[PDB]
Order: sequence, then structure tokens, then C-alpha cells
Amino acid sequence: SAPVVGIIMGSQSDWETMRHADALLTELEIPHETLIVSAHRTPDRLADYARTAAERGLNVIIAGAGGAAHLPGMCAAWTRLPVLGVPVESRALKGMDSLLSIVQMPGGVPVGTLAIGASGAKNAALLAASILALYNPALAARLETWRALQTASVPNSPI
Amino acid sequence: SAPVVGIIMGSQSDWETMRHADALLTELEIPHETLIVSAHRTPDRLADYARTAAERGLNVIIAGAGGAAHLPGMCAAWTRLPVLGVPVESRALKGMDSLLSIVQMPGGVPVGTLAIGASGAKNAALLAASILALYNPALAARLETWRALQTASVPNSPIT
Amino acid sequence: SAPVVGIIMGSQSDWETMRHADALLTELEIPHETLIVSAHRTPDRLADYARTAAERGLNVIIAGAGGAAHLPGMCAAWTRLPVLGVPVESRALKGMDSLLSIVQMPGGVPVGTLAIGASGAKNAALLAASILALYNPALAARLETWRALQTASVPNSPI
Amino acid sequence: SAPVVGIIMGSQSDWETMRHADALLTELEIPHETLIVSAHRTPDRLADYARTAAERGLNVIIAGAGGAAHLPGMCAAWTRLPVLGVPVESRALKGMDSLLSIVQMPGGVPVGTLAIGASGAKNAALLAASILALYNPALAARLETWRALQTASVPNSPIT
Amino acid sequence: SAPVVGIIMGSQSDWETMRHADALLTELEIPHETLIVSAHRTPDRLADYARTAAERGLNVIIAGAGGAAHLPGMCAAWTRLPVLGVPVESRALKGMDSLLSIVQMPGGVPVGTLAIGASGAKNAALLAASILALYNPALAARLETWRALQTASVPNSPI
Amino acid sequence: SAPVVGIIMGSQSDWETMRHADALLTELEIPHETLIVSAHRTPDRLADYARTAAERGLNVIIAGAGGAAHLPGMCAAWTRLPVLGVPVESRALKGMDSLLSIVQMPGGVPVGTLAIGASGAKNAALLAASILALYNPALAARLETWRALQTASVPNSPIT
Amino acid sequence: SAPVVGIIMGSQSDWETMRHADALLTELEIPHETLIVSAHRTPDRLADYARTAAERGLNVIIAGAGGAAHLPGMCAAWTRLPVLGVPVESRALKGMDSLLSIVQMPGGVPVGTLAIGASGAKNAALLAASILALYNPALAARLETWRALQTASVPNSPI
Amino acid sequence: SAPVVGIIMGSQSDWETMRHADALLTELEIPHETLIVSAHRTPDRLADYARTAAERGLNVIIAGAGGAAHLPGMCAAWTRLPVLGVPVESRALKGMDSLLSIVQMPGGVPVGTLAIGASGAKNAALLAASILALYNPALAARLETWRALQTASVPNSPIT
Ligand SMILES: Nc1cncn1[C@@H]1O[C@H](COP(=O)(O)O)[C@@H](O)[C@H]1O
Ligand SMILES: Nc1cncn1[C@@H]1O[C@H](COP(=O)(O)O)[C@@H](O)[C@H]1O
Ligand SMILES: Nc1cncn1[C@@H]1O[C@H](COP(=O)(O)O)[C@@H](O)[C@H]1O
Ligand SMILES: Nc1cncn1[C@@H]1O[C@H](COP(=O)(O)O)[C@@H](O)[C@H]1O
Repeated sequence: SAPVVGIIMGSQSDWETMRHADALLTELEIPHETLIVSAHRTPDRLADYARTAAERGLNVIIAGAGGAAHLPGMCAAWTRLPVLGVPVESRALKGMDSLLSIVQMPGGVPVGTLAIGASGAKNAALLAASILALYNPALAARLETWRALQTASVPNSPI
Repeated sequence: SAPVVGIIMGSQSDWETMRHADALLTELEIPHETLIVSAHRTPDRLADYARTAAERGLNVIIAGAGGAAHLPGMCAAWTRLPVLGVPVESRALKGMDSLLSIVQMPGGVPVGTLAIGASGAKNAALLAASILALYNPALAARLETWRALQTASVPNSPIT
Repeated sequence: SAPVVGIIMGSQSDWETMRHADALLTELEIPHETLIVSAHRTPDRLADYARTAAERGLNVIIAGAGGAAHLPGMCAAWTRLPVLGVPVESRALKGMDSLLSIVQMPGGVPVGTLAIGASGAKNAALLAASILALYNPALAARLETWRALQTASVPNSPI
Repeated sequence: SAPVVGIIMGSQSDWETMRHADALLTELEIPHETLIVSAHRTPDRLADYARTAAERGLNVIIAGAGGAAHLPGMCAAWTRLPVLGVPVESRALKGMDSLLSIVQMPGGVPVGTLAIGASGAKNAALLAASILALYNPALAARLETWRALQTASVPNSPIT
Repeated sequence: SAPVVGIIMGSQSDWETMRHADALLTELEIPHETLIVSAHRTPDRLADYARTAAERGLNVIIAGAGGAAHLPGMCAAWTRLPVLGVPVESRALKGMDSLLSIVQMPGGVPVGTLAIGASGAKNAALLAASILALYNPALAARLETWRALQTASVPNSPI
Repeated sequence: SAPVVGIIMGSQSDWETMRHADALLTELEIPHETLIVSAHRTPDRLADYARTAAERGLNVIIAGAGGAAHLPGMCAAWTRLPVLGVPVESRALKGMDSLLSIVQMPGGVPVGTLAIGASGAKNAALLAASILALYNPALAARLETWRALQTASVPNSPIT
Repeated sequence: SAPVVGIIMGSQSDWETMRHADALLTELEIPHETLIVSAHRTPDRLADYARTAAERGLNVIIAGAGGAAHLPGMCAAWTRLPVLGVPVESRALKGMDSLLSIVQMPGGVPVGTLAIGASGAKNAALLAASILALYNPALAARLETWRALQTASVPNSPI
Repeated sequence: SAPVVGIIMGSQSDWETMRHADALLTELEIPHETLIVSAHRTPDRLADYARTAAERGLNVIIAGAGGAAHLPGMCAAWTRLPVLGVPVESRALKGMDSLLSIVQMPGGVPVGTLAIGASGAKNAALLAASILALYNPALAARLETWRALQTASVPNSPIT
């Protein structure tokens, strides 16, 4: 019941994208929390969230932001937990700024980065699941079923 | 000493970059294997490697490649384990082709991507360590110690 | 009657683009098959398709995918047949990711890459035709007519 | 020994890259010619070359150029044969201008484009070989042998 | 009455852009012709057009094309006349491919390149005018008036 | 001699670039401090530095970093003072990652960004000087003199 | 009452973007002027504006332009005052041309550059405010309140 | 020998590139002047130069600069003469910033832009020559001869 994954996003505007991570976790029955945490507008809220994440029982953090997307990196700066970053597609640069701001982390503080947009949000949740599955047999089985269904469902020819 | 992390790379030329992931895993005392698997030259070798990773005891796979880097993505397609991708810097496009070829995975098959080059390889190892640390108290302490040392080792001013 | 060209695409979403390759082949009366094969979601389906392509009588394979577009490259990894890649325009990066993921193949396993989008799909079919025309006199004549009509039809001034 | 593949390049400076296509065709015993044809400096030479390629017995044309690389595209405009383009790495833009100038052909006139640089030149030759192999059993066996050797030659682990 | 400027474009689809060059020339009363000439679909039409341009009395050629935009460069390859290139905005790459295909001409055969899109088409006509004005006093005066009106008309504050 | 400008950088490797900002401030006689603060390795050090800048007497902060450059942005998040960012050139992406990571701040938290590399560091110092000059007549005269000298020092023709 | 900040933009078309800088300054009660000044269409208007800015009592200049956005740089060339540049999102290149034309100023003449688009316009006004706050206690207090409200207002979770 | 073409550049560092335009004009016997005019460091010098170009007898202006290259555009803003811009290759962005800063002129003030670097400088001179040739029969013949020689000088095959 207690969340094992924390989904944080820099703004309400990122929800359209991050909701895909939320849906996936719920689908796999992975207890999680979904919050808005701005690296620039609420820096202390972020520091506190990242510092206490482990203590609170969180295993993985999924962070999404657009533009100069510093949320994932700064969260990883304060936590030893694995942090997965989702580049939100920005208006002008289409997430290229989001992508480079997240993936190009110097050695020492990692952020496992996923694709720009909804696909990345969905994959961040799937990656968090594959991580949790390493020590949760029941979830490991549900994830196997999910992957098997994805594979089996692909049509053989276009409509 | 059975391996729990597998480091794979498209070619010997990728080793200059991937050796950083290897060194870091060893530093944190994380048993691992290091191999060369070409997605394009040895596709069946990759299929078998990725497909049997979980049963062989691996928990995380770190895959590095450059240019049209398909190794990480195709590895993830065959394993249910988390796959971390390292974009190896390419000659002409400086790893931008490597980066986009790895990170832009469509929904359903994730690849946790790290920075282009050495930093990405080192961070892939650290990311793998933070994953393993979730269920290994001894490793968790070693990683915490490693992180705390990195922080304490930063100088307060530059050598002018 | 048996297909000599195989058109494969990573998803139904690629059909809007790949249908242009299908239309062109039908126009030139080139027997072909059109399938959905995902490099990531159906990896074994792809391995089997590429391995047996030659045995089945296929001469050329046209593969289209977007984003981290690995379909063309991985298909070429398993077949000795010429593989032509069509970069599908992605939402965020407009096919730049699709393009680099396909064209930047290291030495040893080639993929003849065409333009991003519909133009590339149409040209992949025309390129496959020009290849088949080398050993099919009737098709060679139909292709010559097609090229001649394209040239002759261009207006002399804009409307 | 009549040529069945024609390798053309915009200038002597392109040879460093295109020699890889030449070497590979010779390796697979594919008769070919190698020339310099400038789309901008010798437009009529290009027109005549491309226009008469088929009647001269050529089956495939490999064209390489850098910067605003129009050689492949203009060659394709004058021949009905398949034209393969090799983006030669440029000084400032590292072949990105070469790549986009070649691959972005509008509908109606195709250019099968390969990677920027040496890899693209080698792959253009291999692509040409896979095309010729469709109607040449002897070459088909040589290519199959070449591909099988590439696969078998990949090492299982890196030299650390 | 005889055209002194030739506006050529690779396709009817480029007209939306090149019409701005046409309008500007008409505005300055510069006799010109507007044609469709495809470098790839009508290569011989282009060779002939460029070869005979000077003989026909043309002074400047404005050429527009998108994607692998080879029209300007190949036209300049056959004529000694100044050739101005207009990168047409492409669907996927927004004219970046058009721009690089035109501006990156190696030494020896120049193409004076203008901005991507309508602005470039308008400026190609203005540049052609500034060239013609060097030997046409009446046009030089009309161009001076045009520039003076542009400058004088800029509002002092936004509405 | 109390500092009114603070120059901070992510690492010693940034000094090669940031020394230009330091040199220019000293040239214009602007008291300042120069430190290394890592946004990722010493996040709490950064928080404290940025948070206390105003009370410590600083008027402007110049922050430089490369790659995923978060130092300037996070500094601005904790201080109400104007923060100027210098994109340090990165190995693979040549500072493009540095540039976009710094300049693309969302509405609400500004970072006045300068050019990639040495020019940006020098201009950050000059921008800081033009800010301080608004309420420091002596500095205003020194800056005016500096600008007038730059203008007068430009040669009329090149050495051929 | 006399303006202490000058907002200039290359065209009426930039107003949709620059109005955000205007709104912010008015919100913080910072006396300012808002004008249209084209670096290319009204070069002398710009030279005069920049030359006399300081004499007129202006403290900071916010300049916005798109495409080959030279307005900020050329304004800084004529004034000792701090000049802040706002890259306006261009149609084709989405402000990447605007951004590079503004931020890449060689050493000697700076332009503090903000993000592409509305965010940058809003931040240019906030940056100008943080500069003015250094010598205006009342404004410093209003800016502190503004920042505090921004931070306090961020929701804890998405809707 | 009165100059009919004016070559201007932002700094001495631009000369390495712009010397190619100078050499070509001299080769074609086109009287010209070569100066350094900084749009940012000597704005009034630029205004006066561009404003008086036509009355001084100039017919074409070739302007070269790198980075945020405003020299060509601002020159065009003050003269009614055709202005040709040469993007000088920049350190970090390899002339991409130079290119976009020059070519992307909005409607109303044109700058005929050439390739990044040496090729662009040479082509700017050739473009200027083709403009002057329209009303100078002697120069027209010299240019025709120059073009015909370039064509005839292209080798038929590479040195392998
Ligand atoms: N980087 C960052 C830090 N805090 C918020 N953001 C990003 O700011 C962007 C725009 O936010 P908004 O729409 O609230 O202005 C969002 O995508 C969010 O990720
Ligand atoms: N690379 C790849 C492998 N398998 C599918 N894709 C690509 O995934 C993209 C999005 O697929 P979908 O819309 O089904 O999520 C498609 O363009 C398809 O080419
Ligand atoms: N490069 C070129 C040569 N011939 C035509 N084009 C370009 O092809 C693009 C698309 O043409 P269409 O819409 O007819 O398929 C047009 O922008 C035109 O400039
Ligand atoms: N760079 C520049 C100089 N003068 C105007 N501009 C820019 O020209 C663009 C388009 O202007 P318009 O819509 O009036 O043609 C505007 O974004 C404006 O910043």
C-alpha cells in the first residue's frame, strides 16, 4: 500500500505526459505517489523530497520536466535511489533541450533517461517495474505477462 | 562471484568508453561479466545473450554502442531485466546519432539511457549499483560511502 | 504472383507513411507483401522474417520505423537481401531520430536509406523497382514509362 | 571484366572515403569503374555519364560527395538504374550537410543513402553486392561467405 | 518587357513560397518569368534553361526548392549569371535540409542564399533588384523609394 | 574589498573558461569571490551559497558549467539576485547541451545566459559590470573607458 | 514615473511574445516604455535609441527579435546599459536561429539571453527587476513577494 | 583602380577565411578594398561605411563574420547595394551560429549568403564577379574563361 515509486513532475503542464507513467504503474498494481515538484520554483521542496525518499520506503523515482529540465538530475543529487528522467516535449525545441538537460549528467550522479514525451513516461514506469521485479516475484510475473501481451498483440499486417 | 550485471558492447572500439563502467562495478565490488556482442554482426548471439540473462542470474544489463546504436534496444527487446544504454561517441556526429538511436525507444521497451561517452558508462555502472543496492544492504552502504566521498572530495575553490 | 518485395513496418502508426510504398509497387505491378513487424515488440518475429526472406523468394525488403528506428538495420542483420529503410517522421524530433537510427549503420551491414516520411516510402518502392528491373525486362519497361511520365507531367509554370 | 558498378565522386578529396567502396567491390570480385565527376564543375559530364550508364552495362551506381552533395541526386535524375549515395564527411558540419543533401530526395527520384564517411562507402559497395547477388549465384555465394565470416570474426570479449 | 529575372521552382508546391518573389518583382516593375523546373524530375529542362538564360537576356536567376534542394546549385552549374537560392520550408526538417543543400556550395559555383521560406523568396527578389539597380537608374530610384517606405512605415510602438 | 560578485563553477575543469570572467572583474576593479560549487556533487553547498548570497553582500552571481549544466539555474532558484550563466564548452556536443541546459529556464526563474566558452565568461563579467555601474559612478566611468578603448582599438584593415 | 526599463522588439509580430515582459514589469510597478525598433528596417532609430538610453534615465533594456535576431546585440553595441535579449520563436527554426543570433555574442559586448519565447520575455522582465532591486528597497520587497508567491503557489500534486 | 567591391570582416581572425575572397577578386582583376569593421565594437564605423558605400562607388559588399554574425545584416540595413555574407567558421558551433545569424534575414533586408568558411569566401567573390560581369563585357569574358577552365581542369579519375 505504501508507495515504492515516486512520480514527480516540474508542473501541472507536464501531467499530460507523466499521466502515462501513472497509468502504467497502476496497471501493474505498483503502489506509488504522484506529485508536482519544481526544481526552480520549489527547490527546498525538491531537496526535502529527494533526501527523505529512501527513508519513506521509495525504491525508484520517476522525474519529468521540460526545457532546462533539471528536476531529474537535482533529485538524483540528493538521493541514492535510482532516478529515471522523462524529457517532456517543449514547445519550441520539441524536448531536445529537455533531453540534453537530463541525459548529459556528468559522471557521479546518474539519471536513467527515457524517450521524449509520452513514450518515455510510459517506459519510465516499465523500467521502474523491471527494477522492482528483481525482488518482487508476484510483480515479476505480472510484468512478464504485460510484456508477453504486448508482443502477442502486435498485428501481423496493417489495417 | 556469479555475475549480477552484464556489460556488453558492439565492438572493441567501444571498450575505451565502457571500461569506465567495468572499473566502477569492480570498485563497488559488484560481480559482473564484460562481453562484445554485435547487434548487426552477431544478432543471434545477442538474442541468446539477452533471452537467457535472467535465468543466468543477471539483474541488470549495461549495453554500449555508437552510431546507429541498436545493441541496447534489441537487448531490451529480448530480456525482461532493466537495460541501461551508453551512447558511445561517434566520429562525425559526436554521439548524437548514438544518443537518439538509444534513448528514443517507443513505448513498451525501455532503455535507461546515460550521457554520451565516459561519463555515461560510469553513470550506467552507478545506476546499476543504485538498483542492486535496493536489495543488498552491504552494497547500499558501499554506494552511500562512495556518494558521500564524492561530495566531500569537491574542492571549495579552483587552482587559478 | 509470389511476393518479390516485402514491406515491413514497426507499427500500424507507420501505415500512413508506408502505404505510399505499397501503392507504388501495386502501380508497377510488383507482387509484394505488407506486414507489421516490430524490432522491439516482436524481435523473434523479425528474426524469423529476415532469416527466411530469401528462401521465400523475396528479392528486396523495404522496412519503415520511427524514433529509435532499428527495424531496417536488424532486418539487414539477418538477411543477405538488400534492405531499404524508410525513416518515419516522429512526433517530437520529426524523423531526425528515425533517420540517424537507420542511415548511420556501421560498415558490414547496409541499409539503403530514403527520405523521411511519405517521399521516402514512395522512393523505397521505386528503388526496389529499379533493382528488380535489372533482371525483369517487362518491369524495366514499366519503370521507364513511369519515370518518363513523371518527367513529362511536370508543368512548365505554376498555377 | 566489363564494369557492372560505377563509383563516382565529386573530387579527389572524396577518394579517401570512396576507396573503401572500391576495395570492397574488388574483394567480392565485382567488376567496376571509378571516376571523378563533379555535379557543379562538370554538369554535362555527369549528365552524359548517368544517361549512358545502363546502355554501357552498369547495373548500380555508387556516388559520393560532401557539403551540398548533389552528385548522387543528379545522377539518379538521369539514370533509371539504382543509385546509392555516400555522404562524405565535411569539415565544418561533419557530413550533416552531406547527409541531408543526399537522403532528402523528394518522391520520384530515389537515392539509397548510406552512413557518413568510410562506413557508408563500404556499405554502399556491400549494398551494391547484395543487389547484384540477386541474379548472380556465384556472387551470392561469395557475399554469403563474406557475411558469415564477418559474423564468425566477432570476438566474445574485449581486450581490457 | 523581356524578362531580366527568371524565377524557377522545383514544384507547384513551392509556389506558396515563391509567389512572394514574383509579387515583389512585379511591385518594382521588373520584367520577369516564373517557371517550374525540377532538378530531379526535369534535369534536361533545367540544363537547357540554365545554359540559355544569358543568351535570352536574363540577368539574375532566383531558384527555390525544398528537401534535397539541388535546383539553385545545378542551375548555377550551367550559367555564369548570378543565381539566388530560396530554401523552401520542408515538412519534417523545416527547411534545414533545404538550407544546407543550397548554401553549402563548394568553392567555384556560388548560390547567394536567402532565408528559409517566404522571407527568403521576398529577399531574393529584393536582392535581384539591388543587382539590377546597379545599371538601371529608374529601377535604382524605385528600389530606394521601396527601402525608404519600409523604414518609414515601421510603427514606433506595438498595438 | 568585500565581494559584490560571486563566480561559481561546477568543477576545476571549468576554470580554464571562467578565469576570463575573474580576470575581467579584477581589470575593472570589481571585488569578487571565485569558488567551485557542484550542483550535483554538493547540492547543499549550492543551496546555502545561493540562499545566503544577498545577505553576504553579493549583488550578482556568475555561474559556469558544462554538459547538463544545472548550476546557474539551481543557483537562481535559491537567490533573488540576478544570476548570469556561462555555458562551458562540452567535449561531444561542443557546449550545445551546456547552452540549452542553461538558457531554457521556464518562466519565473531567470538566468541571463552568455556565449559558449571564453567569450561568454568574459561577457558575463562585463554584463555584471554594467549592472553594478548603474549605482556606482566610479565603476561606470571605468566601464565607459573600457568600452571606448575597445572601440578605438579595432584596426581599420587586416594583416594580409 | 519616468521609464527605467526599455522594452524594444523588432516588429509588431514579436508583440505576442514581448507582451509578457510588459505585463510582468507593470505587475511589479516598474515604470517602462514599450517600443518597436527594427535593427534592419530602422537601423538609425536603433542607434539613436541605444545611444541616448542612459541619458534618458533607462537602467536596463529588454530587446526581443526572431530569425537573424540582431536587435539585442546591436543595441548593446551602442549602450553601456545591461541589455537582455529575448529570442522570439521563428516559424521554421523555432527560435534556434533567434537564440544563436543573440547568445553567441563575442567577448566585449554582452547580451544576457533568456529562453526562447514567452518564458524568456517574462524572465527578461524578472531579470531586469532583480537588477533594479539592487538599488530600490521597495521594489526589492515587491520582487521578494513575487518570488515567494510563485514558490508557495505551486500545487503539491497534479489535477 | 577605384574599388567596386568592398570586403569587410569583423576581426583579424576572420582574415584567414576572407583572404580567399580577396585573392579571387584580384585574380579576376576586380578593384576592391579590404577592411575590418566590427558591428559590435565599431557600430558607427559600420553605419558610415555601409551608408556611404554607393556614393563612394562600391557596387557590391562582401561581409564576413563568425558566431553571432551581425556584420552582413547590419551592413545591408544601411546600404541599398547588394550585400553578400560569408559565415566564418566558429570554434564551438562550427559556423552554424554564423550561418543562421547571417542567412535568416527577415523580409525587406537581403543578404546573399554563401557557404561556411573558405568556400563561402571564394564563392562570395565569384558571386560578386557574376554581378559585375552583367555590365562589364571585359570582366564577363574573364569570368567565362575562369569558369570554363575550372570545368576543363576536373580530372576524370582519382589518384588511388
Ligand atoms: N525544469 C523545471 C523546473 N521546474 C519546472 N520545470 C519545467 O518547466 C516547464 C514549464 O512549466 P510551466 O508550464 O508551469 O511554466 C515544465 O515542463 C517543467 O518540467
Ligand atoms: N522502432 C520500432 C520498433 N518497433 C516499433 N518501432 C517504431 O515505434 C514507433 C511508434 O510505434 P507505436 O505507435 O505502435 O507506439 C513506430 O513509428 C515504429 O516504427
Ligand atoms: N529538389 C527538387 C528538385 N525538384 C523538385 N524539388 C523539390 O521537391 C519538393 C517537393 O516536391 P513535390 O511536392 O512536387 O513532391 C519541392 O519543394 C521542390 O523544391
Ligand atoms: N531581426 C530583426 C530586425 N528587425 C526585425 N527583426 C525580426 O524580424 C522578425 C519578423 O518580422 P516581420 O514579421 O515584421 O517580417 C521579427 O521576429 C523581428 O524580431
